Amino acid sequence: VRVRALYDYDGQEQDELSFKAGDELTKLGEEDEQGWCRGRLDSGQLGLYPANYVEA
Amino acid sequence: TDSFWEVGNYKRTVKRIDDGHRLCNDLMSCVQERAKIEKAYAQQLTDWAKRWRQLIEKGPQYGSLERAWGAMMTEADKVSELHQEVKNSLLNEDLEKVKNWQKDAYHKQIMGGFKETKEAEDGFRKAQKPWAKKMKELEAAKKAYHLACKEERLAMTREMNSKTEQSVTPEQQKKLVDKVDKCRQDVQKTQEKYEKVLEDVGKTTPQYMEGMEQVFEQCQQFEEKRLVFLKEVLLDIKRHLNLAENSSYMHVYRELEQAIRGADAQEDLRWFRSTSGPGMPMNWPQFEEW
Amino acid sequence: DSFWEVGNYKRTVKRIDDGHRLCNDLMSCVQERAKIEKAYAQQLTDWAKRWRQLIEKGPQYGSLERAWGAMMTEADKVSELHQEVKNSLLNEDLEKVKNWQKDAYHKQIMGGFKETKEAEDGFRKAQKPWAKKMKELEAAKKAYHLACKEERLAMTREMNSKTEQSVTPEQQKKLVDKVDKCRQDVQKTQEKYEKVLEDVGKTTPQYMEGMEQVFEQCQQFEEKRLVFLKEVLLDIKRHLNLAENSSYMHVYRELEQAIRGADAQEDLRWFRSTSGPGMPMNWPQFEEWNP
Repeated sequence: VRVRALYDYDGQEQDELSFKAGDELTKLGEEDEQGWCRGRLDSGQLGLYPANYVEA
Repeated sequence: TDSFWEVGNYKRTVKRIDDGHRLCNDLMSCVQERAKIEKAYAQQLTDWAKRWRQLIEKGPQYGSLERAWGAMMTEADKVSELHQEVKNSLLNEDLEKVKNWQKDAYHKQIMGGFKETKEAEDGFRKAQKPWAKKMKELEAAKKAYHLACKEERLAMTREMNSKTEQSVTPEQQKKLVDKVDKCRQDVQKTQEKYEKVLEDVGKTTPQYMEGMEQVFEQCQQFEEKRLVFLKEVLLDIKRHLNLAENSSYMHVYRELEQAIRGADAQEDLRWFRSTSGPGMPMNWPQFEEW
Repeated sequence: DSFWEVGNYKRTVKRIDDGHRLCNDLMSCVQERAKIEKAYAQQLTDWAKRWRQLIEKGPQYGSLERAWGAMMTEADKVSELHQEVKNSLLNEDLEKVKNWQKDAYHKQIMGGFKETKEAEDGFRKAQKPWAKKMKELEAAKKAYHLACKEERLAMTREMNSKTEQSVTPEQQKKLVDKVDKCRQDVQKTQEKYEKVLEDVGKTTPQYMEGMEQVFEQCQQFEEKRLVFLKEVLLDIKRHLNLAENSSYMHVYRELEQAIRGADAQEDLRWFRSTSGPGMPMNWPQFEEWNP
């Protein structure tokens, strides 16, 4: 499943990914209890992000 | 520090623009989940009502008590309707209202971001540029100025505990106090440069503060519009959630109390007497031949 | 067919058993409704929990966060109220039927309810004499009807070989004596039949009077129940009704106050102060060389 970034998001941790609005990621799983998803940018940063920063 | 006035720290303000859009999504989904909840209750009430009408009517309970008991299913049907209305209002009125406000306040770029977030970046960036460049200039000149101070200092110390010792040969060391001298002139040159930049910074501070304020104030006006509109939407929602805004909800239970108050034991009793009791007809004995 | 027909009181008796069953159906009905109210309350609670969290840690701040968060408190209060409806339905309304059922209907080791059995015995007794007398009336009717049938043949006999050859004078007179004895049969058994008829008519009142008493006791019992039922229906309506519950009105008074208290200018001033040009700042100045 593909995901498109709505807003800029700064990494507040080493496992917490960072990106720009417009950039696109791959969902590695479903959310957890809080709203966090496992994702992956292109070659190829892996980290957690908040799901409400993304659309279809 | 974290002061807004330090280079770069305006991003908190830029960020508040993106946050507003997200909050609209969050609210929309929030009310959306509440409509499911309301819909689910209504449906369950509707099923009970259907279930127990069938179960009651199919005997044996008769008379006005069946009627009084069955008036309850009606109250389940009526409050069910009211909660369906809460759902219809939430979805058709409140959600669409936020939805439309959104598409009009926030316009999107092919890259990714929003026109409006980008417009505050460019304003802040533009307003800070002269300032930022002068700040890099200042720090360098301070470095250069301090570098000289430290050095000339070394040349100093390297003199009292120096000359007085051995080689105080003129043919050599008079050109030595000329090292300390050369430093003197060096600290002066860099000092003057440092003070120059510091004077530049001073005279362009009002413009820096003016320009950053104009943009900040644009941002506050954008947020005020969001806050004023959201307040009106919460009010719309509270009205819709509240089944006591009008008095249809009160009439349901008034209707119900009347139905129960109408039911009479004696009527149910007298009716049994005629259809199943002594009131029934009979062909009493009489003479019978062929 | 008719209730007066020996035996047909069995539907007044059955009615007693039906009463019991009804109480049960009432409890099942109110139990299921209780469950429905608890489900809803349960979902409002989880929605309140879920969104309170997302909101409070999220990026909304100030009095708009408070106003929005107050919607989670209406959800929590409305939840608490449907739990009271549920608790009232089971702990008061349901129980009350149960207790009433316990004292009204008592099981018997012989099978069925004492109350049903007493009705049946009462009727059977009040009907005993009359049953005995319809039997006699029946028997009597029989005798008399066989008596006429035999007379018919006695005639179709007498004058049936009369002037006919196969029969004689000594023998004809016996056939006349035959039909003559049938005539008496008809009369004596007609008079008896008539007699019983009279006694039956003369005692029908006592029969009615007696059957009425037992029925009246059954009516009285059935009434007690209907009355109690009407009582329990008004109880349930009270517990169901949140339209005029004062706490329900309070929840939305409170909600509207929270919203109407949201003040955009206060939120703006705060942000200006803690995140914008209102923050303190140390402007550059001449810095002398240490150490």
